[PDB]
Amino acid sequence: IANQPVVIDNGSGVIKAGFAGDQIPKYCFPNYVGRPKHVRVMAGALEGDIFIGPKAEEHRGLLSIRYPMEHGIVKDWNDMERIWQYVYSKDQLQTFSEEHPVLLTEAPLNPRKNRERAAEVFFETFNVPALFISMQAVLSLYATGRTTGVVLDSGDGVTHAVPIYEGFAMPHSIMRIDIAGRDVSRFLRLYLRKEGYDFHSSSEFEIVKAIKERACYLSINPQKDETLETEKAQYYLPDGSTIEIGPSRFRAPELLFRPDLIGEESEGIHEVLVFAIQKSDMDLRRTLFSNIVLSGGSTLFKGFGDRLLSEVKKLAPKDVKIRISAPQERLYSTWIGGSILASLDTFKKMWVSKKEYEEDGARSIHRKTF
Amino acid sequence: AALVVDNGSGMCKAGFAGDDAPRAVFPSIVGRPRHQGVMVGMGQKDSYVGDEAQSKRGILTLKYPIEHGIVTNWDDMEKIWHHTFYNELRVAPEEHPVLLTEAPLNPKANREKMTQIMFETFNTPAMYVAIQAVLSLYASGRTTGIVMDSGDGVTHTVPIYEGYALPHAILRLDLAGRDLTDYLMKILTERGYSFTTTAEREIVRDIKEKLCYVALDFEQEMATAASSSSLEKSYELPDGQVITIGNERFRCPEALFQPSFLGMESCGIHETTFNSIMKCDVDIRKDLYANTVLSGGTTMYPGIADRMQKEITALAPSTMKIKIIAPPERKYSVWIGGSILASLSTFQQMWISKQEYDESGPSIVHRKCF
Amino acid sequence: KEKVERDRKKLARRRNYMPLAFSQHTKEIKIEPAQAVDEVEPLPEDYYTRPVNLTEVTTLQQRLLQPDFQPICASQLYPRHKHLLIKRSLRCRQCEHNLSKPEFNPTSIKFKIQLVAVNY
Amino acid sequence: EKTAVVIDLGEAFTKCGFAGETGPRCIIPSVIKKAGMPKPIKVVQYNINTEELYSYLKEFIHILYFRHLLVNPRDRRVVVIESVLCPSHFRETLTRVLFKYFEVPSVLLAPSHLMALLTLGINSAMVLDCGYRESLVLPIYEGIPVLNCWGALPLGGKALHKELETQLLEQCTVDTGAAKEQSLPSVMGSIPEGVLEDIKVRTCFVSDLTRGLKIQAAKFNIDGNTERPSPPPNVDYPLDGEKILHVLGSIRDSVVEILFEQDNEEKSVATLILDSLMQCPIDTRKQLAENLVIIGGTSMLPGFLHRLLAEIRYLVEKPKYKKTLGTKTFRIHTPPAKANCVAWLGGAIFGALQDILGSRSVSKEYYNQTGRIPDWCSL
Ligand SMILES: Nc1ncnc2c1ncn2[C@@H]1O[C@H](COP(=O)(O)OP(=O)(O)OP(=O)(O)O)[C@@H](O)[C@H]1O
Ligand SMILES: Nc1ncnc2c1ncn2[C@@H]1O[C@H](COP(=O)(O)OP(=O)(O)O)[C@@H](O)[C@H]1O
Ligand SMILES: Nc1ncnc2c1ncn2[C@@H]1O[C@H](COP(=O)(O)OP(=O)(O)O)[C@@H](O)[C@H]1O
Ligand SMILES: [Zn+2]
Repeated sequence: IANQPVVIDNGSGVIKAGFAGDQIPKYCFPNYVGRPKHVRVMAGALEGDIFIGPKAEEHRGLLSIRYPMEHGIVKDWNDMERIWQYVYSKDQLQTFSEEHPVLLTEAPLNPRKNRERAAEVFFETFNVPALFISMQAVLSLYATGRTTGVVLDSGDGVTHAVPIYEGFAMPHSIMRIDIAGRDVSRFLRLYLRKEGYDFHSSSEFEIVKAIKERACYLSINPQKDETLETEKAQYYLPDGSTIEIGPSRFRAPELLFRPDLIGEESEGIHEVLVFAIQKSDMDLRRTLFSNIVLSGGSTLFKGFGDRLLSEVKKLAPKDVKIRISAPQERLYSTWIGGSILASLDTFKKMWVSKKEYEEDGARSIHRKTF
Repeated sequence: AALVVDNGSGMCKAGFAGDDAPRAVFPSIVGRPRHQGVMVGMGQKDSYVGDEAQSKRGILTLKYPIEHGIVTNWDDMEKIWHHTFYNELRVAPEEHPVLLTEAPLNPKANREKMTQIMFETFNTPAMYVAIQAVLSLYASGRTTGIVMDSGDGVTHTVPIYEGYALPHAILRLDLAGRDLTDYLMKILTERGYSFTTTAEREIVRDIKEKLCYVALDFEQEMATAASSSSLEKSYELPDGQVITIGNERFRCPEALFQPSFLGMESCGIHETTFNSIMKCDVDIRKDLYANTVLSGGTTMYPGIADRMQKEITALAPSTMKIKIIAPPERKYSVWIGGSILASLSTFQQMWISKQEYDESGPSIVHRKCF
Repeated sequence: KEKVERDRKKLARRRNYMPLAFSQHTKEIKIEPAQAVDEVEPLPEDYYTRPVNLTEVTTLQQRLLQPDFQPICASQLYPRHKHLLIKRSLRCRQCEHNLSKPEFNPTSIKFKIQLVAVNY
Repeated sequence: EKTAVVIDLGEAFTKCGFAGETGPRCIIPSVIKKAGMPKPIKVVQYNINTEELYSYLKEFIHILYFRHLLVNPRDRRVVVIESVLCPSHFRETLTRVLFKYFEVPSVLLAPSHLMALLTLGINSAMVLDCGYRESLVLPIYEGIPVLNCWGALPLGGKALHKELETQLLEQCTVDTGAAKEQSLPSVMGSIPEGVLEDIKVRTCFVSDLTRGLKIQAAKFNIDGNTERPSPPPNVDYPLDGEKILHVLGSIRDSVVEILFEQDNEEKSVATLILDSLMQCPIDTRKQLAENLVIIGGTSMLPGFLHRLLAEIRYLVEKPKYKKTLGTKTFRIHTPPAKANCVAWLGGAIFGALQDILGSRSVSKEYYNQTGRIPDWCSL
């Protein structure tokens, strides 16, 4: 069917939907299911037992937040079906899923059962004309408009580094670590309890993510800022109460660059970028250092590019040019890539038709992926 | 009275010369704890080694000191040798002379620094480095024939005819047990079961040793794996959780025979064994086909010998008879050779003494290596 | 063992010989760890359908005065020995002595060295 | 050397005594009776000005070191037991009080969970700490606390005291002694915390899982007609002499259920162990599960250990925890001292080790020089 394809980013934190024609995603809402915290027997309470996106944000304190997708993998599929149904609601897009074809953006090196079940839902529950699963990293390059480039895509659920040179992705050089934005939000909650402010509730976890997003700066030297006495910058909560964050502000997102501090066995965001380049062939190393692209929401931390440049330089070889080319629209970079890809006439060949999936089998989605 | 100490990348096999099997066999690893700023409890060792670190895997970050038969961290290797002599063997290094094993075509600094420690740190009376492949022949009571000694660190092919080695015919391949273990993690992550940490990698090695087997026809085995669930076997983890690895069982050891899977762009363990025989003199080829030995624990995969014979026979001429030598004790084939060598009265002269080391230096080892 | 390890490590750092092997390097007490019960004793069925006399059960204050085995029932609660009191003596930061009390403070209101702001 | 003192400053009660003893010498409510104030102010209070906190702790430590313990503070060392993730400024103040005012030789800031493990003798064990403010859990594996896999919920003493006060005010039946033989509701606007605590301990108990699960659905009234078990008899409690409060049988066995209630989120005192254990490393699972430790005075409540261990094994079968923690054998450790005084006993056992104490502990000479107490946060 010729009618405009619907791009949808499967972001663990925020799913971004919209049409391929639009330069930006019109409808982007948080990826969580909202049910009433108190188990509702009586009338005059929150009805439906389902609150998604803007409806949830309004009555947030009353509801109990449950993320359906963890570490770029779908844990509860029933929840994810309701989320994708809300994408084709009167609230967002307001269209038939049966008419328009779909593009998914699954993280690299995900389970094959995750891709197979994702297709089954979108072909059976929704009567889609055609579906195409793609890598988040490959899209990010289409948006910026360069063929060569390493893509350090720091999402909410997973942070992954994929090196692609002249439209060729080395699949062995891909590096994936689970320590992402959501873990930084979890570790900030621990440090906020060490400052003396508890956020025990699942609703109260959402305002820790807001505190992180508002006020958390990455110091170039962490040891100097610790010895220096903090200003203790006040943050205002939804109720109106003030909280002085203090040293927790800067030593929370540090755990990205040094995850051994809390006690998580991972490489680190500076390390995975360098290791991904060093794993690739010697001839390409210089060009891959010379073309690095930051993607996702967990790069927007104040002074992230400043710290990463410094942490990469000392690990990388001496007298090598390191350009970390961040776009202005890092959060919405992954979708814009899909929107451009979808618009091209080549995409018509790439996607798998509904009749193709019935005849060919299950492999059809996997083999056409690349 | 003399000590044989195999310095394998996977496992360190140590024991007394003359004995049938090695006394102490432990995994060659150093376990440093994921410590926070919180104070630690009692009975705390700063760095654990071997069977102790194998018991306390959960918290300790497992760091293999020897990578591809090259000692990367010498301070770590020193702590293993200290655990080998004093604790495991219960013997003074000053009393007994120590035989060590190095893989062929290793860096010259490795053999140099190895002996320097044995002479200075441990104060050994005599020290001789030997090629692992040269020892492995003595195990089978065969002077003539090639060996395919595939270890955890490296795999090497050393052709030796009538007690005379062909140095230029020796070929080294970096593909080994640890690369297969790393490969098995990736394909298990594709199935669903994610293993990231250093402790988890050790559990994946236990899965590999028990279940994984070499297929005769890979394409035929993949067809049976797709249709029937007969090859699918269950394994219980340290946790009560059980996993069904399926087709990935026989997919892991395939990487040996076709490195393209791992993405090394090199010849297979079958093809390198053929290439090594062809590099040798035309006359002696006959005996090398007739006496092809498989050594190390990477040749203890069920049915590697059958697959090896098939692949060599196809490459080799039709008239030639290809017999693969697979003794029951392949894991301890390097050590048992060392025990036979050290015991022989002829070898008494070949030892490098302290007096010889003191006058000449550590460079003397390169002359009296092989 | 940790003291000897820490001492041996510290004198090796102080020496700064880079762990030079001059001489040869390198009875045990083993406690059995407490056995874990499969099922802990349930609440007795008496507690259900029985009048609770507040005289029989003990309050928190009198429970906590006997901390070694704080008993719920009154019949278990034994009388503890009477707590000894203290005779304070003050000493300043800059100054040394200030005031103090006799060795027979029992049944005495005399100060060995009388010093107070109202008395100067 | 002298036998080092052990102090354990809590919101409800403080444990005090000397090292190498069977239990604590003094255990008292953590408050101070200041002139003018009718109700005594609480000594530990998080999120206040440092100067006001300094004065309260100075006043409290003085009472511990002279009226309760009889020993010179400057002479002998200190072993300060405080829970992990204790507020930064509070711990900084507590040390600054001991080092500046009292001039103690050296303080050792031991985490309560690691101390509780020493008392049993086992090197690795899961430790739940059901205290006054928050019920915290922290897996300890072979001496190393795993901060990565922490867990806390506000289902302790404070949350239980508040729940009791609410229920009593609804079904309020007091005999004032002024033609108040008839049921009189809410004669007093609020009930003092001292009374509520005494009612909780004596009257209220923890129900069986089978009876408790019915009580949860009963008070909910989820399309059912009077589906509650038969309650215990109503107990009459004196308030301030003349006023006799008749405590309803339902309140006794319903007040506790707020701890073990799911409340949609699936966040109980029971769930917190399994939520933490699932997040732990795959190798550590079977060792931690087999070695459970239940400290804190909230777990002293009669029939708590049976309900918890039962509620665990029920929540195991639930589909979320059924995959990972399905075929696991959960066994509880019985510590030598009582559930309240497990934390203290560890510090005393540790305090008896004079050789290790001096090395690990922070000396006054170091603090006066630097002015930087070591913590699990960055240095
Ligand atoms: N029965 C088995 N089946 C399959 N793989 C095995 C088996 N036993 C061991 N392995 C794998 O092969 C490796 C064999 O290591 P081994 O014990 O031979 O020591 P090594 O370090 O390789 O020494 P060397 O290089 O001297 O042979 C192990 O690390 C493991 O990954
Ligand atoms: N301005 C910001 N500053 C700091 N962190 C941010 C900011 N915006 C988003 N984040 C973090 O990044 C997350 C968004 O990740 P996102 O880019 O949507 O991932 P994905 O690429 O998988 O869609 C948020 O949940 C938050 O943790
Ligand atoms: N022996 C006991 N029996 C029953 N309940 C008790 C007992 N001792 C204390 N409690 C209750 O449990 C709580 C335990 O708190 P505690 O652990 O002493 O404080 P903290 O957590 O601040 O160290 C008290 O507030 C009290 O309500
Ligand atoms: Zn003076």
